[PDB]
Amino acid sequence: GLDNQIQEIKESVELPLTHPEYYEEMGIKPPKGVILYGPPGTGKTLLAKAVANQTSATFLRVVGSELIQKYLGDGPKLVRELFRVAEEHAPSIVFIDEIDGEREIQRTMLELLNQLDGFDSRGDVKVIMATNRIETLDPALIRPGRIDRKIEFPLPDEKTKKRIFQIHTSRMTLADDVTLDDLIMAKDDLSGADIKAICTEAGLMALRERRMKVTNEDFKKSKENVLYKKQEG
Amino acid sequence: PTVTMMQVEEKPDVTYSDVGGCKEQIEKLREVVETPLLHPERFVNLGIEPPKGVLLFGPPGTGKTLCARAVANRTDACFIRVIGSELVQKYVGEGARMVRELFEMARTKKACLIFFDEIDAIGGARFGDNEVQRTMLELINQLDGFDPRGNIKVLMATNRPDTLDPALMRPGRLDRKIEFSLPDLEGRTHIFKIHARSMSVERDIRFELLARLCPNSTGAEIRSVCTEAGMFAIRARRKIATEKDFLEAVNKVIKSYAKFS
Amino acid sequence: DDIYKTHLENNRFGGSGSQVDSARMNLASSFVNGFVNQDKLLTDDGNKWLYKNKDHGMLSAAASLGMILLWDVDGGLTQIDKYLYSSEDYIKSGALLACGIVNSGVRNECDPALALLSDYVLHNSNTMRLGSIFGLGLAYNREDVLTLLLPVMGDSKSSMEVAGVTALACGMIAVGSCNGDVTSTILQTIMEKSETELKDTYARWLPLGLGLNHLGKGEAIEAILAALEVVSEPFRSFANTLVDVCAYAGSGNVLKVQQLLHICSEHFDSKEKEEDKDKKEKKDKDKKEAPADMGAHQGVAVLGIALIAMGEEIGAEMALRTFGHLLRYGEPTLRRAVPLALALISVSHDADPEVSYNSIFAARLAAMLRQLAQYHAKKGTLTLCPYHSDRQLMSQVAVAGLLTVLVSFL
Repeated sequence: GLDNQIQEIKESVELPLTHPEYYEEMGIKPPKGVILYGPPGTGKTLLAKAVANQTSATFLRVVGSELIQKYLGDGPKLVRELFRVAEEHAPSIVFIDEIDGEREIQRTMLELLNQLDGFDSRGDVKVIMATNRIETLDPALIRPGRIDRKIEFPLPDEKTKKRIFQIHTSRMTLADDVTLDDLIMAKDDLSGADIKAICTEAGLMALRERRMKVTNEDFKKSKENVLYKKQEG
Repeated sequence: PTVTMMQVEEKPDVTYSDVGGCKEQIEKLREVVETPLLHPERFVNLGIEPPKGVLLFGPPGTGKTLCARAVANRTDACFIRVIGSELVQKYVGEGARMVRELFEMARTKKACLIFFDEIDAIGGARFGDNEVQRTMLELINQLDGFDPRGNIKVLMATNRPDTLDPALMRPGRLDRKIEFSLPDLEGRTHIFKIHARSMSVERDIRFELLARLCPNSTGAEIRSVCTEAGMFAIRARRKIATEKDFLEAVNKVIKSYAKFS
Repeated sequence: DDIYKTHLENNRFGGSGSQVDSARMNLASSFVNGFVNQDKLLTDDGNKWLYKNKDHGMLSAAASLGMILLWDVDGGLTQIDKYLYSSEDYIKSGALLACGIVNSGVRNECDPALALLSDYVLHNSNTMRLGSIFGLGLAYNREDVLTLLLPVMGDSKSSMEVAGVTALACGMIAVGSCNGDVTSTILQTIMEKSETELKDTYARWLPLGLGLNHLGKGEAIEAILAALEVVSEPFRSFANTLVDVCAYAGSGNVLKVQQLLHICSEHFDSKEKEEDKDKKEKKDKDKKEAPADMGAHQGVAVLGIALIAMGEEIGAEMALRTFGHLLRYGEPTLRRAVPLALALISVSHDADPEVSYNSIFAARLAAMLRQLAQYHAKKGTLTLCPYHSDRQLMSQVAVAGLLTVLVSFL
């Protein structure tokens, strides 16, 4: 169940310059964008909408907060770099992903909210924030940042990965006996590139033996990667 | 920083017609913010010092809209508001030179009106607090103290009346503490009367009908109603807004969002 | 089969034919509209759209119905006969041009076009000589039209495109001769080329007729023959290096590589442009040697040399990687020339460069060229020969009259 969500974010962030005649005539102008958050997250809606929105646009990749926490607290200097290159790339889409001591995270998040709010510029670029859990983020970010729309992902576990699995396996070839009860029952906090990654390493693992059929025990062996990926991080 | 020049609010905005049923309270606070502007010399001829300000607090409701009202109705020179978000910041102590430089700008802008929003940021110390004691005791020495002047406008807006010191220090200089009195069943139709200048409104819409089936729907939520009206009007390619079209947006935005809140 | 198994949309004909203005998007819309890539709505959109276009967009837009009719031999008669015997000159001259574009084996348009060409001074038969002689060259060692072009080669008319499409027409007719030829037409324009050395554009496109008449060589010494017979002041020495470009199709001739690096630092910055411009043909198979440090220099003309040396191949990531730094430049000649090779070498990184140029400009040159890129975003003789007519865009907008009739289309 994501058709209304993808036409609502399609109309939400594709109303600007890409087909713009329905945006600068009515006089609404919510030039703040949405903040992506998914209960599973981890590239499912982030990657799915990150590749689905690239039909005709300019993408800006910002993934992970490691470069801030792996060393001294440089802080908002790289935010100023991405803001001057986002200023030199104004008709783009600012996509910040994987937003994951606290005395400094609060001040670089306060300065991040201040510079991100558009305190020195009007609405010209669509800023998109992304995270795994929307509850870890302090509610003080919602009012300045989100004024346009926030999207929840009410996924049906069978028909989200069975519809995405069906569409994504209707053009390419695969193997038989592909079970789904352990998938919809066990998989959590993973993406569609992960079921595509285990079908690709499943059919590729069968390709190592030069076979086109995949055994159920081989699909559980590839499933173990999913079983440990959610337990590691 | 750039907030010191952001304190100026040009580009006029929402006018008097967003009064949320406070037909008398808007006089009980306009009497100090806008009345001493028409004839300031006549108050000096009266002998009494011009009034200082009032106190708005209680529920949020349609808060911060009355400052835009005070921007549009003041057609002479916009005023300066000080939100409490600039007080709770790292490396405290900047608010002293900040309030002295915005008071300096107040003396430079021929007695510019000064506003103070969100006192609850540093309010309620209940004595790490000494650095707050400096900013709030100096804040009393600069606001309740007659150092700048007993003059035109002093005001504190907040969501909690738990302020210990300002409540026992205001009666000397400040006065007229009144509740917010958010609009209920008689102000939302008038917020629709100021939203009449939005996207074309068909004369079939009854503001009372759209304003009576929405409990706890102050200017923010019905502002989102008038926002989703034009938004879904773009999503449906409609040329004129009619309540019978976006009624699903109304009962959706109040009911589907009032289920979990 | 292409109409059956594949289908094209109307976003580019209707879109790029609907946001037109400033009398130049009508030019680009007339050329892109002239392209076949089934739908013929923008052509049939009422009338007077050709009337609102310029004269070169009247040759291009009058030749649009011819360009969209590379097939349907019997349709070109009933489609072009409307533009025939019209009131405007470029409508009927571009109509005979379209008669030359529609087909290449019918050859029945010879007599009506050639019958009236004998005016030679200012009549409509001069533009009908452009479209009919160049278009007839596209429809073709044809010696009857060559003897008919002998007074045209000896016309010496100040109009550049007369001997432009005449030399390019006899050359494109004679591409592939056995070790070239020394015929009396290229020799005629060599002697008359020695008569008066004016209008250097003749010293740029007449050597194209020379070297295209010399096309087909594998070891011919005609470059040394002309290097002994037609050498003079730098202009005809630039003709000599044009014959050098048309004399090195490719063999084991490392002497051209040591001579290449030897003449890489010549004062004359145009023989480097052409002699180094031949890189796309000399080393066109060992693709590892083509990438060099030409962009790191300050001779922006060399950056244009590499830009031409990109080509029209599959367009790997290294190509567009060069089209990034070549795309970011201030001069309108290289910023206008980069979307041309960028569009020719490319056939979700197609509409994104268009938004990139939208980020560059937000002139009209890059607007027409960027709509040409809007269309073209998605050893052969005819598919590679007419590029040098496009390699002389650094001039007035009059190039659109000859750029619209390229035969490199598939």
